[PDB]
Amino acid sequence: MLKCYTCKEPMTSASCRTITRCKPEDTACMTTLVTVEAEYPFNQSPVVTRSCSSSCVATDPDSIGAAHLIFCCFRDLCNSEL
Repeated sequence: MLKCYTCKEPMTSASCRTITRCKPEDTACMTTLVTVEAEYPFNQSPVVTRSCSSSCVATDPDSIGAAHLIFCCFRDLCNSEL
């Protein structure tokens, strides 16, 4: 199945690289790259949240959930970055 480096939940400033198995219907990975930071908890390094997706597309509609950069792919662990 589709495997993407998705962590548990958006809490740790970094170290968000865990091999997670996506759903059978999904065939693409999604990543939210955001350097900006509001208030703690936080760190010197940037923060991102990778999650499974069934349609890799780059578009910033509302971006209310800090969805600035959207990096998606169609390969397991296409990116081994934080």
